[PDB]
Amino acid sequence: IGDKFASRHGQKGTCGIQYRQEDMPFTCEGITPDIIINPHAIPSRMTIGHLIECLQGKVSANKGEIGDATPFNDAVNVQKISNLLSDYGYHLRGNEVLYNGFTGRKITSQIFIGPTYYQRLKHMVDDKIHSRARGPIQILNRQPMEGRSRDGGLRFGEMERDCQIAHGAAQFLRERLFEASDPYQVHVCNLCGIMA
Amino acid sequence: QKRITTPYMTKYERARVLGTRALQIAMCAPVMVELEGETDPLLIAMKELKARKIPIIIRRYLPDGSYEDWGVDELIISD
Amino acid sequence: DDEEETYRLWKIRKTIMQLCHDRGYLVTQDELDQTLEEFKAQFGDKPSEGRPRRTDLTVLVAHNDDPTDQMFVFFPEEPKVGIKTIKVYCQRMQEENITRALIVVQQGMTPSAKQSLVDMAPKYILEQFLQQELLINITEHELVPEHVVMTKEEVTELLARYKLRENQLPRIQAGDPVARYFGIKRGQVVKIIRPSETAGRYITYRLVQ
Amino acid sequence: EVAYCSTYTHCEIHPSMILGVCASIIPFPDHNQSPRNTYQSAMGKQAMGVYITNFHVRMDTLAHVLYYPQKPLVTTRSMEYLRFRELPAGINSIVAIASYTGYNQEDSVIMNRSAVDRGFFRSVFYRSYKEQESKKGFDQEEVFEKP
Amino acid sequence: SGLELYAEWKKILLSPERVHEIFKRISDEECFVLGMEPRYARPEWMIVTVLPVPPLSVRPAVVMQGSARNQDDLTHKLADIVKINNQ
Amino acid sequence: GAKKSAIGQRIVATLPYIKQEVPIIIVFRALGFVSDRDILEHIIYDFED
Amino acid sequence: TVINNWLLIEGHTIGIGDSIADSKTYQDIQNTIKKAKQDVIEVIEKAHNNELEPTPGNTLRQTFENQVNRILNDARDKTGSSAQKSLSEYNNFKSMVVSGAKGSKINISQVIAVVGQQNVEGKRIPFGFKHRTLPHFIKDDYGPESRGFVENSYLAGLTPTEFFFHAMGGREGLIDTAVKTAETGYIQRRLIKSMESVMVKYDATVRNSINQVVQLRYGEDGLAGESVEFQNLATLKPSNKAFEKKFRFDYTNERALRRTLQEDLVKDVLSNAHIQNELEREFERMREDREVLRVIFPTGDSKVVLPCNLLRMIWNAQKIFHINPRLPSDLHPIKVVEGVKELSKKLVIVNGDDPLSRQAQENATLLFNIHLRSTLCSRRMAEEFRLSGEAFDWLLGEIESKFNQAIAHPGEMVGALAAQSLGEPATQMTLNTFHYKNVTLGVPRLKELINISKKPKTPSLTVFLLGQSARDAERAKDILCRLEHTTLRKVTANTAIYYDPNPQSTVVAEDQEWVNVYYEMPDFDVARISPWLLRVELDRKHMTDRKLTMEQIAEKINAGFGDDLNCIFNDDNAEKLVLRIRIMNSDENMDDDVFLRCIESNMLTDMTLQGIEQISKVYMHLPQTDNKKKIIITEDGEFKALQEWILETDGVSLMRVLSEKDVDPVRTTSNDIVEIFTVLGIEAVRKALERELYHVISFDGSYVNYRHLALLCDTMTCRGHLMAITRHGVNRQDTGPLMKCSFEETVDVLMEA
Amino acid sequence: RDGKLAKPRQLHNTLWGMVCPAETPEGHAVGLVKNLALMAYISVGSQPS
Ligand SMILES: [Zn+2]
Repeated sequence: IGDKFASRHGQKGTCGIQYRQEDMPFTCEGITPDIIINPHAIPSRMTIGHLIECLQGKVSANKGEIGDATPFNDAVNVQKISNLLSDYGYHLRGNEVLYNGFTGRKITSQIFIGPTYYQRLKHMVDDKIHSRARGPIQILNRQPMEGRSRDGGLRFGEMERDCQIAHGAAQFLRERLFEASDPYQVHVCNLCGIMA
Repeated sequence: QKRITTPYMTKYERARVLGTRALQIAMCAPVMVELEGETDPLLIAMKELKARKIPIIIRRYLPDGSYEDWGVDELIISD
Repeated sequence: DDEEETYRLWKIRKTIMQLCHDRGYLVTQDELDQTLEEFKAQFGDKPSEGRPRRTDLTVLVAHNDDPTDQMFVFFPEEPKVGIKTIKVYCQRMQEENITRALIVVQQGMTPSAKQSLVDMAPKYILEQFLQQELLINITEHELVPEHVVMTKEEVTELLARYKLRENQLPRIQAGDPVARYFGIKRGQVVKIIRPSETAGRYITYRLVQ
Repeated sequence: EVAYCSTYTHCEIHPSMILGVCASIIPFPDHNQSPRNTYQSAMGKQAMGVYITNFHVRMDTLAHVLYYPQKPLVTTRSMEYLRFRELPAGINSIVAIASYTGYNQEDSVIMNRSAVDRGFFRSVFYRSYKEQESKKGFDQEEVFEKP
Repeated sequence: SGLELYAEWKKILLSPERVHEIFKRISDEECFVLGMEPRYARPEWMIVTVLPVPPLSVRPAVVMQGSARNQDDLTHKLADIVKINNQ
Repeated sequence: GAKKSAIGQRIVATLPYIKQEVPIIIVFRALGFVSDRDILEHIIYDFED
Repeated sequence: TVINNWLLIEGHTIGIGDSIADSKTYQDIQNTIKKAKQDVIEVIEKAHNNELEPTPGNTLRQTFENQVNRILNDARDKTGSSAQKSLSEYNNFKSMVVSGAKGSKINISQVIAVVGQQNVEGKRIPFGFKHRTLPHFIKDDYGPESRGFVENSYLAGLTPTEFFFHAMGGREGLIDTAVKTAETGYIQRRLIKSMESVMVKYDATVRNSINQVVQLRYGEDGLAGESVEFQNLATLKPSNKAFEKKFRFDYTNERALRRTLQEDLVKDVLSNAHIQNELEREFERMREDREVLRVIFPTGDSKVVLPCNLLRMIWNAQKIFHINPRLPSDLHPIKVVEGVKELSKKLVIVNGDDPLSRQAQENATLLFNIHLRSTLCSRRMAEEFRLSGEAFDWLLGEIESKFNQAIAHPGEMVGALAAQSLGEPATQMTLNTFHYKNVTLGVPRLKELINISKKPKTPSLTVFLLGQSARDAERAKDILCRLEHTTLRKVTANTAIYYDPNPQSTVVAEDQEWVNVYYEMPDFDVARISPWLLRVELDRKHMTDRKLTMEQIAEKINAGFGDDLNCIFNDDNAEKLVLRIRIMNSDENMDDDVFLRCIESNMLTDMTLQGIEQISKVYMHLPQTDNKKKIIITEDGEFKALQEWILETDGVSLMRVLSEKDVDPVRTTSNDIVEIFTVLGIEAVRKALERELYHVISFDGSYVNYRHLALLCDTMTCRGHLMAITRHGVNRQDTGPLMKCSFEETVDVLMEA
Repeated sequence: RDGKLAKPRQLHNTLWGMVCPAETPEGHAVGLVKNLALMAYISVGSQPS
């Protein structure tokens, strides 16, 4: 849960839950989708080439041949690829009828499913994750450093040192800035302010 | 005396008080209203504020230099 | 044009009078309203080759409240300004024995003359307004709020209600055009009253430095 | 016909050779928005897959192979030129554009626990570490021994 | 000039000690007029006679894991002064 | 416009390893081709315009 | 959770099935595109044949563009209409747009219609290859598709020529995302140092650190901006006839009263004049109120952000107390009038008994109070809302709870909060507002405001024509030019220095006819005539606009160098208006020819034929929008807009510009802050800056409550001089050494300290 | 990278197959790192004698 996966048409997305074959929407011949990308992402960005390759891949899979999608082939209008898919028996335009997995009831709207190439980006949550608490400290400046385990914490830089003033929260600011990073008590002389 | 400050408690004095009262209860301080199935210092103390009974008096220093000193009971609970 | 000079002069004078009515100097509404054609009738067709003399536009008036204190507007006939000419006016004022007076410098003045105006620092205070500036009544422009002035007594009361030392109050510099038009001096509070949308009228009192 | 022109001197070999070595891995680029295709070439500089075929002897830091790289079902004609049916960078997934439980909103993909269990996208993350014996000291030797 | 001020009525570099002596004669009232406040600041106080050495903490010793004790650089400056001052 | 003498719209040439900008006719003369006619035909080829 | 369960039993999915359209629409769209190709071809031939006319205040090339951009823009929209109409009630694309969760009506158009025109830098893809836009096209090609229109829709796919163009068009967006990214924290990081510690101290005086009073009562009203919502004032806009008709509580009809109110009150209302007087005084107070409001909100907006929303509250009260609106009232009308006063005494932003603290409360709540009086007014309460006694009580009480609670909390860091709130839209605005002459807006303009740098990309002063002139462009045009600076170069037709030793030498005969007239009275010619003299020709087409008179040109040319220049005007009727000017005849009585060449250049440049010098261009647009139309309260008592010419001009010289006659000197303002300070004073700058920021955060359609606007525009103009608040501007500050050790001079300031 | 204007980054029309238009990095290096199209071939250099 967290690893980036992305298609070849500009849509990049981390996983949000994973679910087992039984509790997932299933086609009426048993074909449960291995990835369920959101419908909302396609509109505003208009990648209406991801959905065409979704149709052609289905045509190619049932006809057993790598399907060519050269930028300009002229032999691939959306309609011509679709009529081939219709013979195999699917909705000419790709939709298939799925059923909710948990309840079994047919999802009313017919989901659009198909085969689409997915590339697994190198970035992973394990590399990104950082955590700190009573961590190793540099003796010279006594402000947190880094040892094993990525124990160098985040930084309260001025921008976020200023929303805190706006919220009005002084004690968090005092805690984050002093107690958390460099708490020291030094004995000071009263008549002269020099240290003692 | 002449209180010129608003009667209502300020959004931020209901925070430092709820928190201060809470460090007292956690440290074993006496409590001032019945607590039932409740062991959490903030819930025990947010309850007291509902009843206007916390033992604290708020020194609102005015801009010029004089400490008007309203008390929890007089201040109207804003929530 | 010579007719333009008449038009310009009529206006310069017209606003000049209003300043005094506002400053608190006594002026007849009739004088403020003198129409340009009336101005032509009163002073003549043109200063150049005509009755207006570049002099006589000059006038002396006293506070409506107090006749003892009078202010003499001097429109130097000489377009450029020579200190001796002011000294002549100063002598005229010494006779008048009224300290307040103003000079409508038409274009430019000797630098020495300006220091010389400061030279009579507390004597017969006089002020210089470039002719161009007086052409338009800044106080009627949209962005300019309606400045009003306060007596020393009012200033004390204001400080008391807010318990404010005067230095803490917002500050308006004397040189700014509005101040000269209301004839402000250091240490005097001019309140500003303006319409503002969230409330209605917010009156902000600003001291000068 | 009513020609735009009759003097054409030169005609282009195929117009889809005006796109480079990483926008030729994208089918139907014209159909997609142009910024989306730029973002995908950037994502490709990120996707893993088999790096070169001597992965076993090379030993670079940070190198990730993938268990089952698969050639794409929909292929741009000019991918073959860039050795892509020899070094593929991903797996054809039965994807289904739909809104299900909610965990798929805002660029999130739901995924089948069962399929990532039959091998779909399993990968190895090799990371090489090197230590060099130093004899810098006049008497200081960093010898190799079991302390 | 750079590190030395030379005064010509006769043109000679000004002795730090002599300038220190002049400031010793300086009147407190005149220093107040100068704008310096005498209680926490004196012109005589300005000349340096004793070098405060910061504590070992501000100049820590980095032993790089048992190789040896690389001296903190600031220590080097203090050290040269001592060798030269002693001679 | 400033001054730049009575002459205006003067062609001027900065050159490698110099101090102040050099008037163009001079550089041409210095390379040679002193005759003012020679300089002219070397630049403007046709005198008809 | 519930709607996610509903999505589980229903589902949503977008598919190629939604990006395809019925053949009628697929062909219907083609026909609209074919027309564009036909019409654009008409513009090309009309211009190619030179038939096309030039357009007012625009170059011919620009006219071609203005005309072609019109035909293409309609084509995207018209092919746009047919496409959206076809999608059913099941098209998935449409449901996402209508919900507003994702997608746009333009997006639906680009995926089923015509991608539309592609552009770079607010033009069409430019000729980059000499006279072409890509190699394939023939040179000098002005075809719409070739220049940049990508007719093919996304589903159809882009031909290779247009694909390249679409990419160029996207590149600028990816170039912007990077310019936007850097300025993300630039503005706030600088501003916060300047608004670092303004707080609402315990007596409500917003005050900075030194304790100086930046704003006397927060935001001028004392209400903190969270509990304030927009309401319609309801009295400013209505006509005078209406103002009486709507609110009055006439005690005359009786039968009306009979239907509206219970009888017991009915007889008394007729019976007691004292009751009746309160009503007439009540309406009277409101008459007075409308008058104040009319000035307070001059243009005619009725929207305010005043606190507790009286309208909703009445409705809520109607339900809680189950009032039935079809039957008679129980509220004595008088109860309302006293009741309102009672609320008014209780709501207090300021609480001081003495005058100076009693004047302020009235000033602060004048708007809310006028609203309370208009909305809760008895005639209305009795008629429109028909509330009952038990309920009126909940309402007065509730209005007081919300109003009293809306007062800002003392100790709020209103200063730090205001600086960040303004910054969010600062990032949102465009990179330079070339498009939406040029206006500079976005973070570049917001910068000119933050640090007061006088130089602007577009220093400009709007001019409001004083009156009669605006109605008629003829007077307007002359004044417009009257201000504009003009010089000989603009009207010059040709210049010459032929040698004429004697006047009768007359090298050109055409000059001789009037030269003979000059020679008829060759006054001072006896001193001499220039052996070589300058002859100047000008073109009337340029002269006509200026309505220039040669005599004017002559007197002014004479008026400057002096008798050293002598010229006689050519006959005006003569088409070849020419000025033959020669050096002083006594001077003829250093080489004069060379002197003349210099003279010609200086003369051509500094003619200053008319107008203030700095302003260089004046454009005149009558304003179709309500933004600046003069809005007058009419005799019957109505707000209506009068369409009057306004002259927008570049350059800034308010003193002279304002000085010129017929320039209303009341409403003409610069777009530049420095000018305002010098000629109108610091207080005008404070009102002006608010206008300047408001223009910037209006282009977005964004809103920032005025509260935040005033504080940035008052803290900045506070010590009396406009203060640059970029890190450099406030870098000089009244601060403790530790505070002034906050900026790079930490070692130096401390040693001095 | 930070000349205020962005003249070079804007794709000029003369990149018809000289450079791939789609391939541009996002960041401080936008449109200042371009990649060649598949068929370009930079000249190696010859002698013009
Ligand atoms: Zn001591």
